[PDB]
Amino acid sequence: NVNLEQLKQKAESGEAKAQLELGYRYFQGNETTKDLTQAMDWFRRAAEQGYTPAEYVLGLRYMNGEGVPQDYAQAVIWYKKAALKGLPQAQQNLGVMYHEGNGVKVDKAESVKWFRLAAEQGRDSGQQSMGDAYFEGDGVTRDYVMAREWYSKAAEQGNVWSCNQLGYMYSRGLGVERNDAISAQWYRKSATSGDELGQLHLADMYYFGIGVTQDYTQSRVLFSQSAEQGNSIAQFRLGYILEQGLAGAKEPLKALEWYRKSAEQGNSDGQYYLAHLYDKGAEGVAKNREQAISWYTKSAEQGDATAQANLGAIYFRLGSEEEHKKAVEWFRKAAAKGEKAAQFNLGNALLQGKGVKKDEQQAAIWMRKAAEQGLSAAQVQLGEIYYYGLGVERDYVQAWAWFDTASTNDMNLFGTENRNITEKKLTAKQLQQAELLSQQYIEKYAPEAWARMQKLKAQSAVKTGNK
Ligand SMILES: [Cl-]
Ligand SMILES: [Cl-]
Ligand SMILES: [Mg+2]
Repeated sequence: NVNLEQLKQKAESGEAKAQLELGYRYFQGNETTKDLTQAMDWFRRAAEQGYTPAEYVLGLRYMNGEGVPQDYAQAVIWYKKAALKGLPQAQQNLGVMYHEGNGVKVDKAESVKWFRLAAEQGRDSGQQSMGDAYFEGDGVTRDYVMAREWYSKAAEQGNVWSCNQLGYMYSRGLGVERNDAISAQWYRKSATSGDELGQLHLADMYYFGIGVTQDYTQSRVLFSQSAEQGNSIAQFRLGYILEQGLAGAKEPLKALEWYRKSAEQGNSDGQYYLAHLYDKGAEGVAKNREQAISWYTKSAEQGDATAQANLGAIYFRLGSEEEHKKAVEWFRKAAAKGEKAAQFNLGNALLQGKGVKKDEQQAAIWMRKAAEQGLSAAQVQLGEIYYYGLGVERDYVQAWAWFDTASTNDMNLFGTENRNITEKKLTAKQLQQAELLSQQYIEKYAPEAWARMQKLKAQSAVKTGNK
Protein backbone atom coordinates (compact mmCIF):
# COMPACT_ATOMS: atom_id res chain seq x y z
CA ASN A 1 0.00 0.00 0.00
CA VAL A 2 2.25 2.79 1.28
CA ASN A 3 5.77 3.04 2.67
CA LEU A 4 6.94 3.76 6.20
CA GLU A 5 7.22 7.54 5.86
CA GLN A 6 3.79 7.84 4.28
CA LEU A 7 2.45 5.58 7.01
CA LYS A 8 4.14 7.74 9.66
CA GLN A 9 2.46 10.81 8.20
CA LYS A 10 -0.95 9.15 8.46
CA ALA A 11 -0.24 7.99 12.02
CA GLU A 12 0.94 11.41 13.18
CA SER A 13 -2.20 12.84 11.57
CA GLY A 14 -4.16 10.73 14.05
CA GLU A 15 -5.41 7.78 11.97
CA ALA A 16 -5.71 4.85 14.39
CA LYS A 17 -5.53 2.17 11.68
CA ALA A 18 -2.26 3.67 10.44
CA GLN A 19 -0.96 3.91 14.02
CA LEU A 20 -1.56 0.21 14.61
CA GLU A 21 0.02 -0.76 11.26
CA LEU A 22 3.05 1.44 11.97
CA GLY A 23 3.36 -0.23 15.36
CA TYR A 24 3.52 -3.57 13.56
CA ARG A 25 6.19 -2.37 11.15
CA TYR A 26 8.38 -1.67 14.20
CA PHE A 27 7.25 -4.89 15.89
CA GLN A 28 8.04 -7.18 12.93
CA GLY A 29 11.17 -5.37 11.80
CA ASN A 30 10.83 -5.82 8.01
CA GLU A 31 10.87 -2.32 6.50
CA THR A 32 12.58 -0.85 9.54
CA THR A 33 14.78 -2.19 12.31
CA LYS A 34 12.75 -4.01 14.93
CA ASP A 35 12.07 -1.61 17.80
CA LEU A 36 9.78 -2.73 20.60
CA THR A 37 9.78 0.72 22.20
CA GLN A 38 8.44 2.35 19.04
CA ALA A 39 6.10 -0.58 18.45
CA MET A 40 4.50 -0.20 21.89
CA ASP A 41 4.29 3.58 21.54
CA TRP A 42 2.25 3.34 18.34
CA PHE A 43 0.13 0.42 19.61
CA ARG A 44 -0.67 2.58 22.63
CA ARG A 45 -1.49 5.65 20.49
CA ALA A 46 -4.05 3.66 18.48
CA ALA A 47 -5.58 2.19 21.64
CA GLU A 48 -5.81 5.69 23.13
CA GLN A 49 -8.52 6.36 20.53
CA GLY A 50 -10.39 3.27 21.66
CA TYR A 51 -9.41 1.52 18.44
CA THR A 52 -10.63 -2.01 19.21
CA PRO A 53 -7.95 -4.01 17.35
CA ALA A 54 -5.18 -2.04 19.06
CA GLU A 55 -6.65 -2.69 22.51
CA TYR A 56 -6.61 -6.41 21.69
CA VAL A 57 -2.99 -6.15 20.58
CA LEU A 58 -1.94 -4.55 23.88
CA GLY A 59 -3.67 -7.51 25.51
CA LEU A 60 -1.41 -9.84 23.52
CA ARG A 61 1.71 -7.87 24.37
CA TYR A 62 0.99 -7.91 28.11
CA MET A 63 -0.06 -11.56 27.99
CA ASN A 64 3.18 -12.58 26.27
CA GLY A 65 5.49 -10.02 27.88
CA GLU A 66 6.51 -8.63 24.49
CA GLY A 67 7.92 -5.12 24.79
CA VAL A 68 6.49 -4.90 28.29
CA PRO A 69 6.74 -6.94 31.48
CA GLN A 70 4.41 -9.94 31.29
CA ASP A 71 1.28 -9.06 33.24
CA TYR A 72 -1.79 -11.27 32.92
CA ALA A 73 -3.95 -8.97 35.02
CA GLN A 74 -3.29 -6.04 32.70
CA ALA A 75 -3.77 -8.25 29.63
CA VAL A 76 -7.26 -9.07 30.92
CA ILE A 77 -8.17 -5.39 31.17
CA TRP A 78 -7.20 -4.77 27.55
CA TYR A 79 -8.92 -7.91 26.28
CA LYS A 80 -12.10 -6.98 28.09
CA LYS A 81 -12.16 -3.54 26.46
CA ALA A 82 -12.04 -5.16 23.02
CA ALA A 83 -14.22 -8.14 23.95
CA LEU A 84 -17.02 -5.89 25.20
CA LYS A 85 -17.04 -4.28 21.76
CA GLY A 86 -17.42 -7.67 20.10
CA LEU A 87 -13.93 -8.52 18.82
CA PRO A 88 -13.95 -12.35 18.58
CA GLN A 89 -10.25 -12.95 19.25
CA ALA A 90 -10.44 -10.82 22.40
CA GLN A 91 -13.49 -12.76 23.59
CA GLN A 92 -11.65 -16.04 23.03
CA ASN A 93 -8.49 -14.93 24.81
CA LEU A 94 -10.48 -13.48 27.71
CA GLY A 95 -12.27 -16.81 27.99
CA VAL A 96 -8.92 -18.59 28.17
CA MET A 97 -7.70 -16.24 30.93
CA TYR A 98 -10.77 -17.09 33.02
CA HIS A 99 -10.43 -20.81 32.29
CA GLU A 100 -6.78 -20.84 33.42
CA GLY A 101 -7.05 -18.26 36.19
CA ASN A 102 -4.43 -16.10 34.48
CA GLY A 103 -4.65 -12.54 35.77
CA VAL A 104 -8.02 -13.36 37.34
CA LYS A 105 -9.36 -16.03 39.70
CA VAL A 106 -10.45 -19.18 37.84
CA ASP A 107 -14.07 -18.83 36.75
CA LYS A 108 -15.21 -21.63 34.47
CA ALA A 109 -18.76 -20.33 33.99
CA GLU A 110 -17.30 -16.96 33.01
CA SER A 111 -14.91 -18.65 30.55
CA VAL A 112 -17.91 -20.23 28.83
CA LYS A 113 -19.65 -16.84 28.48
CA TRP A 114 -16.70 -15.53 26.48
CA PHE A 115 -16.00 -18.69 24.47
CA ARG A 116 -19.69 -18.68 23.51
CA LEU A 117 -19.54 -15.13 22.14
CA ALA A 118 -16.46 -15.96 20.07
CA ALA A 119 -18.07 -19.22 18.95
CA GLU A 120 -21.32 -17.52 17.94
CA GLN A 121 -19.25 -15.32 15.63
CA GLY A 122 -17.99 -18.48 13.97
CA ARG A 123 -14.40 -18.67 15.29
CA ASP A 124 -13.34 -22.33 15.25
CA SER A 125 -11.24 -21.92 18.40
CA GLY A 126 -14.34 -20.67 20.21
CA GLN A 127 -16.40 -23.53 18.80
CA GLN A 128 -13.75 -26.01 19.94
CA SER A 129 -13.71 -24.41 23.38
CA MET A 130 -17.49 -24.81 23.60
CA GLY A 131 -17.15 -28.44 22.54
CA ASP A 132 -14.53 -29.07 25.25
CA ALA A 133 -16.66 -27.27 27.84
CA TYR A 134 -19.69 -29.46 27.14
CA PHE A 135 -17.54 -32.57 26.86
CA GLU A 136 -15.90 -31.91 30.23
CA GLY A 137 -18.88 -30.38 31.97
CA ASP A 138 -16.61 -27.40 32.63
CA GLY A 139 -18.58 -24.21 33.37
CA VAL A 140 -21.65 -25.92 31.95
CA THR A 141 -23.36 -29.21 32.70
CA ARG A 142 -21.84 -32.05 30.68
CA ASP A 143 -23.74 -32.72 27.49
CA TYR A 144 -22.19 -34.92 24.81
CA VAL A 145 -24.92 -33.99 22.33
CA MET A 146 -24.04 -30.30 22.60
CA ALA A 147 -20.35 -31.12 22.59
CA ARG A 148 -20.74 -32.99 19.28
CA GLU A 149 -22.69 -30.09 17.77
CA TRP A 150 -19.98 -27.56 18.62
CA TYR A 151 -17.10 -29.86 17.65
CA SER A 152 -18.80 -30.43 14.29
CA LYS A 153 -18.86 -26.72 13.54
CA ALA A 154 -15.18 -26.42 14.45
CA ALA A 155 -14.18 -29.61 12.63
CA GLU A 156 -15.91 -28.44 9.44
CA GLN A 157 -13.54 -25.46 9.53
CA GLY A 158 -10.51 -27.72 9.85
CA ASN A 159 -10.14 -27.84 13.63
CA VAL A 160 -8.12 -31.05 14.09
CA TRP A 161 -8.71 -31.54 17.81
CA SER A 162 -12.45 -31.45 17.11
CA CYS A 163 -12.06 -34.07 14.36
CA ASN A 164 -10.32 -36.36 16.86
CA GLN A 165 -12.97 -35.74 19.50
CA LEU A 166 -15.73 -36.62 17.04
CA GLY A 167 -13.81 -39.74 16.04
CA TYR A 168 -13.61 -40.64 19.70
CA MET A 169 -17.26 -39.93 20.48
CA TYR A 170 -18.65 -41.89 17.53
CA SER A 171 -16.36 -44.79 18.45
CA ARG A 172 -17.47 -44.86 22.09
CA GLY A 173 -21.11 -43.82 21.63
CA LEU A 174 -20.90 -40.53 23.53
CA GLY A 175 -23.99 -38.40 23.00
CA VAL A 176 -24.60 -40.48 19.90
CA GLU A 177 -25.11 -44.11 18.93
CA ARG A 178 -21.80 -45.84 18.33
CA ASN A 179 -20.93 -45.75 14.63
CA ASP A 180 -17.45 -46.95 13.68
CA ALA A 181 -17.89 -45.87 10.06
CA ILE A 182 -18.57 -42.25 11.02
CA SER A 183 -15.78 -42.41 13.59
CA ALA A 184 -13.37 -43.45 10.81
CA GLN A 185 -14.53 -40.56 8.60
CA TRP A 186 -13.67 -38.03 11.31
CA TYR A 187 -10.31 -39.65 12.06
CA ARG A 188 -9.55 -39.63 8.32
CA LYS A 189 -10.04 -35.86 8.19
CA SER A 190 -7.63 -35.57 11.10
CA ALA A 191 -5.11 -38.00 9.59
CA THR A 192 -5.14 -36.22 6.21
CA SER A 193 -4.33 -32.98 8.02
CA GLY A 194 -1.15 -34.69 9.27
CA ASP A 195 -2.27 -35.37 12.83
CA GLU A 196 -0.38 -38.09 14.72
CA LEU A 197 -3.42 -39.32 16.70
CA GLY A 198 -5.83 -39.29 13.76
CA GLN A 199 -3.28 -41.38 11.86
CA LEU A 200 -2.86 -43.72 14.84
CA HIS A 201 -6.58 -44.36 15.30
CA LEU A 202 -7.38 -44.69 11.60
CA ALA A 203 -4.44 -47.08 11.21
CA ASP A 204 -5.82 -49.25 14.00
CA MET A 205 -9.23 -49.27 12.31
CA TYR A 206 -7.75 -50.45 8.99
CA TYR A 207 -5.80 -53.09 10.89
CA PHE A 208 -8.93 -54.67 12.42
CA GLY A 209 -11.56 -53.61 9.89
CA ILE A 210 -13.40 -51.33 12.33
CA GLY A 211 -15.61 -48.87 10.47
CA VAL A 212 -13.54 -49.50 7.35
CA THR A 213 -12.51 -52.43 5.19
CA GLN A 214 -9.58 -54.30 6.70
CA ASP A 215 -6.47 -53.26 4.82
CA TYR A 216 -2.95 -53.87 6.13
CA THR A 217 -1.43 -51.63 3.45
CA GLN A 218 -3.46 -48.61 4.57
CA SER A 219 -2.71 -49.59 8.17
CA ARG A 220 1.03 -49.70 7.44
CA VAL A 221 1.05 -46.29 5.76
CA LEU A 222 -0.96 -44.60 8.52
CA PHE A 223 1.01 -46.23 11.35
CA SER A 224 4.17 -45.13 9.52
CA GLN A 225 3.00 -41.51 9.38
CA SER A 226 2.22 -41.50 13.10
CA ALA A 227 5.38 -43.41 14.03
CA GLU A 228 7.55 -40.94 12.10
CA GLN A 229 6.10 -38.23 14.37
CA GLY A 230 7.32 -40.21 17.39
CA ASN A 231 4.18 -42.05 18.51
CA SER A 232 5.32 -45.05 20.57
CA ILE A 233 2.16 -47.06 19.90
CA ALA A 234 2.33 -46.51 16.15
CA GLN A 235 6.00 -47.54 16.30
CA PHE A 236 5.42 -51.03 17.74
CA ARG A 237 2.25 -51.56 15.67
CA LEU A 238 4.18 -50.71 12.51
CA GLY A 239 6.98 -52.98 13.72
CA TYR A 240 4.56 -55.89 14.03
CA ILE A 241 3.15 -55.30 10.53
CA LEU A 242 6.72 -55.38 9.21
CA GLU A 243 7.87 -58.41 11.23
CA GLN A 244 4.86 -60.47 10.15
CA GLY A 245 4.89 -59.33 6.52
CA LEU A 246 1.24 -58.29 6.63
CA ALA A 247 1.66 -55.60 3.95
CA GLY A 248 4.80 -56.74 2.17
CA ALA A 249 7.67 -59.13 2.61
CA LYS A 250 8.73 -59.82 6.19
CA GLU A 251 11.20 -57.18 7.37
CA PRO A 252 12.42 -58.34 10.81
CA LEU A 253 15.46 -56.02 10.94
CA LYS A 254 13.31 -52.97 10.22
CA ALA A 255 10.77 -54.26 12.77
CA LEU A 256 13.52 -54.45 15.39
CA GLU A 257 14.38 -50.79 14.84
CA TRP A 258 10.78 -49.66 15.26
CA TYR A 259 10.27 -51.85 18.33
CA ARG A 260 13.40 -50.25 19.78
CA LYS A 261 12.07 -46.75 19.10
CA SER A 262 8.89 -47.70 20.98
CA ALA A 263 10.69 -49.48 23.79
CA GLU A 264 13.09 -46.59 24.41
CA GLN A 265 10.11 -44.32 25.10
CA GLY A 266 8.99 -46.73 27.84
CA ASN A 267 6.17 -48.40 25.87
CA SER A 268 5.70 -51.83 27.47
CA ASP A 269 4.31 -53.30 24.24
CA GLY A 270 7.34 -52.10 22.29
CA GLN A 271 9.52 -53.58 25.01
CA TYR A 272 7.70 -56.90 24.76
CA TYR A 273 8.03 -57.20 20.97
CA LEU A 274 11.68 -56.15 21.02
CA ALA A 275 12.43 -58.74 23.69
CA HIS A 276 10.43 -61.34 21.78
CA LEU A 277 12.56 -60.86 18.65
CA TYR A 278 15.76 -61.32 20.69
CA ASP A 279 14.12 -64.31 22.40
CA LYS A 280 12.95 -66.20 19.31
CA GLY A 281 15.16 -64.64 16.65
CA ALA A 282 14.21 -64.19 13.00
CA GLU A 283 15.88 -64.12 9.60
CA GLY A 284 18.87 -61.86 10.13
CA VAL A 285 18.16 -61.36 13.85
CA ALA A 286 20.33 -63.46 16.13
CA LYS A 287 18.91 -64.67 19.42
CA ASN A 288 20.29 -62.70 22.35
CA ARG A 289 19.53 -63.90 25.87
CA GLU A 290 20.79 -60.77 27.63
CA GLN A 291 18.72 -58.41 25.47
CA ALA A 292 15.63 -60.64 25.71
CA ILE A 293 15.90 -60.71 29.50
CA SER A 294 16.59 -56.99 29.80
CA TRP A 295 13.65 -55.90 27.66
CA TYR A 296 11.21 -58.51 28.99
CA THR A 297 12.11 -57.31 32.49
CA LYS A 298 11.18 -53.70 31.68
CA SER A 299 7.94 -54.87 30.08
CA ALA A 300 7.20 -57.26 32.98
CA GLU A 301 7.83 -54.49 35.51
CA GLN A 302 5.10 -52.51 33.71
CA GLY A 303 2.65 -55.36 34.26
CA ASP A 304 2.83 -57.02 30.83
CA ALA A 305 1.69 -60.57 31.61
CA THR A 306 3.03 -61.94 28.32
CA ALA A 307 6.47 -60.55 29.19
CA GLN A 308 6.21 -61.93 32.73
CA ALA A 309 5.42 -65.41 31.40
CA ASN A 310 8.16 -65.29 28.78
CA LEU A 311 10.81 -63.99 31.17
CA GLY A 312 10.00 -66.76 33.64
CA ALA A 313 10.15 -69.29 30.82
CA ILE A 314 13.64 -68.16 29.81
CA TYR A 315 14.79 -68.66 33.41
CA PHE A 316 13.13 -72.07 33.68
CA ARG A 317 14.78 -73.27 30.47
CA LEU A 318 18.18 -71.98 31.57
CA GLY A 319 18.71 -70.36 34.93
CA SER A 320 20.11 -70.57 38.43
CA GLU A 321 18.14 -71.66 41.48
CA GLU A 322 17.47 -68.01 42.35
CA GLU A 323 16.36 -67.35 38.77
CA HIS A 324 13.86 -70.23 39.11
CA LYS A 325 12.43 -68.60 42.22
CA LYS A 326 12.19 -65.27 40.38
CA ALA A 327 10.51 -67.10 37.49
CA VAL A 328 7.86 -68.46 39.83
CA GLU A 329 7.20 -64.95 41.18
CA TRP A 330 6.70 -63.72 37.62
CA PHE A 331 4.43 -66.68 36.78
CA ARG A 332 2.41 -65.86 39.90
CA LYS A 333 1.88 -62.25 38.82
CA ALA A 334 0.91 -63.21 35.28
CA ALA A 335 -1.29 -66.10 36.44
CA ALA A 336 -3.17 -63.64 38.66
CA LYS A 337 -3.82 -61.54 35.57
CA GLY A 338 -5.20 -64.60 33.79
CA GLU A 339 -2.33 -65.43 31.41
CA LYS A 340 -2.85 -69.10 30.57
CA ALA A 341 0.81 -69.85 29.78
CA ALA A 342 1.80 -68.48 33.19
CA GLN A 343 -0.90 -70.52 34.91
CA PHE A 344 0.43 -73.60 33.10
CA ASN A 345 4.03 -72.81 33.93
CA LEU A 346 3.18 -72.17 37.59
CA GLY A 347 1.23 -75.42 37.72
CA ASN A 348 4.23 -77.38 36.47
CA ALA A 349 6.55 -75.55 38.85
CA LEU A 350 4.30 -76.58 41.74
CA LEU A 351 4.19 -80.19 40.51
CA GLN A 352 7.98 -80.42 40.50
CA GLY A 353 8.85 -78.16 43.39
CA LYS A 354 10.97 -76.14 40.94
CA GLY A 355 11.59 -72.61 42.19
CA VAL A 356 8.89 -73.17 44.81
CA LYS A 357 7.86 -75.78 47.36
CA LYS A 358 6.08 -78.72 45.74
CA ASP A 359 2.30 -78.46 46.14
CA GLU A 360 0.25 -80.80 43.96
CA GLN A 361 -3.15 -79.54 45.13
CA GLN A 362 -2.28 -75.97 44.16
CA ALA A 363 -0.67 -77.25 40.96
CA ALA A 364 -3.98 -78.82 39.91
CA ILE A 365 -5.85 -75.55 40.52
CA TRP A 366 -3.60 -73.51 38.25
CA MET A 367 -3.48 -76.31 35.68
CA ARG A 368 -7.28 -76.33 35.49
CA LYS A 369 -7.36 -72.57 35.03
CA ALA A 370 -4.99 -72.89 32.06
CA ALA A 371 -6.85 -75.90 30.65
CA GLU A 372 -10.14 -74.00 30.75
CA GLN A 373 -8.57 -71.25 28.62
CA GLY A 374 -7.84 -73.74 25.86
CA LEU A 375 -4.15 -74.46 26.42
CA SER A 376 -3.75 -78.05 25.24
CA ALA A 377 -0.46 -78.51 27.11
CA ALA A 378 -2.37 -77.78 30.33
CA GLN A 379 -5.18 -80.10 29.28
CA VAL A 380 -2.56 -82.87 28.91
CA GLN A 381 -1.05 -82.18 32.34
CA LEU A 382 -4.43 -81.94 34.01
CA GLY A 383 -5.24 -85.30 32.44
CA GLU A 384 -2.08 -86.79 33.90
CA ILE A 385 -2.91 -85.22 37.25
CA TYR A 386 -6.15 -87.22 37.14
CA TYR A 387 -4.44 -90.33 35.77
CA TYR A 388 -1.90 -90.49 38.61
CA GLY A 389 -3.95 -88.79 41.33
CA LEU A 390 -1.65 -85.82 41.95
CA GLY A 391 -3.42 -83.35 44.24
CA VAL A 392 -6.71 -84.95 43.20
CA GLU A 393 -8.26 -88.38 43.54
CA ARG A 394 -7.29 -90.60 40.63
CA ASP A 395 -9.99 -90.63 37.93
CA TYR A 396 -9.45 -92.30 34.57
CA VAL A 397 -12.68 -90.91 33.15
CA GLN A 398 -11.55 -87.33 33.76
CA ALA A 399 -8.07 -88.28 32.51
CA TRP A 400 -9.42 -89.66 29.25
CA ALA A 401 -11.68 -86.65 28.78
CA TRP A 402 -8.86 -84.10 29.20
CA PHE A 403 -6.55 -86.10 26.93
CA ASP A 404 -9.18 -86.31 24.19
CA THR A 405 -9.86 -82.60 24.62
CA ALA A 406 -6.16 -81.83 24.13
CA SER A 407 -5.96 -84.16 21.12
CA THR A 408 -8.99 -82.56 19.45
CA ASN A 409 -7.98 -79.04 20.46
CA ASP A 410 -4.80 -78.70 18.40
CA MET A 411 -3.59 -82.23 17.64
CA ASN A 412 -1.48 -82.46 20.75
CA LEU A 413 0.39 -85.75 20.26
CA PHE A 414 0.70 -86.38 23.98
CA GLY A 415 -3.06 -85.97 24.36
CA THR A 416 -3.65 -88.50 21.59
CA GLU A 417 -1.20 -91.06 22.96
CA ASN A 418 -2.37 -90.63 26.56
CA ARG A 419 -6.00 -90.98 25.50
CA ASN A 420 -5.22 -94.22 23.66
CA ILE A 421 -3.33 -95.58 26.68
CA THR A 422 -6.04 -94.59 29.16
CA GLU A 423 -8.84 -96.10 27.10
CA LYS A 424 -7.84 -99.67 27.98
CA LYS A 425 -8.40 -98.79 31.63
CA LEU A 426 -12.09 -97.96 31.04
CA THR A 427 -15.23 -100.07 31.00
CA ALA A 428 -17.59 -99.62 28.08
CA LYS A 429 -19.79 -97.38 30.23
CA GLN A 430 -16.85 -95.38 31.60
CA LEU A 431 -15.80 -94.79 28.01
CA GLN A 432 -19.29 -93.55 27.14
CA GLN A 433 -19.14 -91.24 30.14
CA ALA A 434 -15.65 -90.02 29.23
CA GLU A 435 -16.71 -89.33 25.63
CA LEU A 436 -19.67 -87.30 26.83
CA LEU A 437 -17.44 -85.45 29.26
CA SER A 438 -14.91 -84.68 26.51
CA GLN A 439 -17.71 -83.33 24.29
CA GLN A 440 -18.58 -80.93 27.10
CA TYR A 441 -14.94 -79.94 27.69
CA ILE A 442 -14.26 -79.45 24.00
CA GLU A 443 -17.27 -77.15 23.57
CA LYS A 444 -16.43 -75.07 26.66
CA TYR A 445 -12.63 -75.17 26.73
CA ALA A 446 -11.58 -75.75 23.13
CA PRO A 447 -14.29 -73.73 21.36
CA GLU A 448 -12.32 -73.13 18.14
CA ALA A 449 -11.86 -76.88 17.81
CA TRP A 450 -15.52 -77.45 18.71
CA ALA A 451 -16.59 -75.19 15.85
CA ARG A 452 -14.28 -76.92 13.37
CA MET A 453 -15.65 -80.30 14.41
CA GLN A 454 -19.30 -79.22 14.24
CA LYS A 455 -18.96 -77.82 10.73
CA LEU A 456 -17.38 -81.06 9.44
CA LYS A 457 -19.35 -83.71 11.34
CA ALA A 458 -21.50 -86.17 9.42
CA GLN A 459 -25.17 -85.33 9.69
CA SER A 460 -28.18 -87.59 9.45
CA ALA A 461 -30.80 -87.18 6.75
CA VAL A 462 -34.51 -86.82 7.43
CA LYS A 463 -37.12 -88.72 5.47
CA THR A 464 -39.80 -86.60 3.82
CA GLY A 465 -43.39 -87.84 3.76
CA ASN A 466 -44.78 -88.85 0.37
CA LYS A 467 -47.85 -90.13 -1.51
CL1 LIG B 1 -6.58 -16.16 12.57
CL1 LIG C 1 3.92 -62.90 20.76
MG1 LIG D 1 -12.02 -27.01 30.61
